Amino acid sequence: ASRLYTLVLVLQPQRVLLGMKKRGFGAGRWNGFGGKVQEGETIEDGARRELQEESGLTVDALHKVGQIVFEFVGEPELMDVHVFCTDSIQGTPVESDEMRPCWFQLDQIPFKDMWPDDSYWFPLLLQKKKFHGYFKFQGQDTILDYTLREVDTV
Ligand SMILES: CC(=O)Nc1cc2ncccc2c(-c2cccc(C)c2C)n1
Repeated sequence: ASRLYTLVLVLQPQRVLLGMKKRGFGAGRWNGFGGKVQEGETIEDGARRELQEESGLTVDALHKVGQIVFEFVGEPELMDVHVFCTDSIQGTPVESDEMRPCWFQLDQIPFKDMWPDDSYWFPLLLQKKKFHGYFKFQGQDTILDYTLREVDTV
């Protein structure tokens, strides 16, 4: 009862790229770039594809940084999200009907307009730590319970 997703963070030494989602799941928040892994597709290939579709950027090197499972009470399917980061990209970010990308200085990450769990694991991401997390949500705004631990192997 878990569905595979990817999430990609473009993280450079002084800034991170986030995309304001205009519609659908996560609309109105600054998100990384991700989505469902397809049939016959590797998780990493899925991550590379989502980054291109949503941001217009071509990734070169992708690095595994975490796994987060999300539970929404009242929803049977868990999201099994494989989180990646990259500092090595081609292209310039593209604004589309679906997504408005913007660069943020690392001290100006807009956590109040991001998914609430980001506040918990972004600090780890920023310091190049790897992690496993689980967040139980009620609706899209309330974290009921969570676990988060650093790991050596994602
Ligand atoms: C920084 C960031 O994006 N954080 C972030 C936080 C999330 N929190 C809860 C559920 C999903 C989240 C997602 C997410 C992950 C993969 C696919 C999709 C559609 C979404 C909404 N991303």
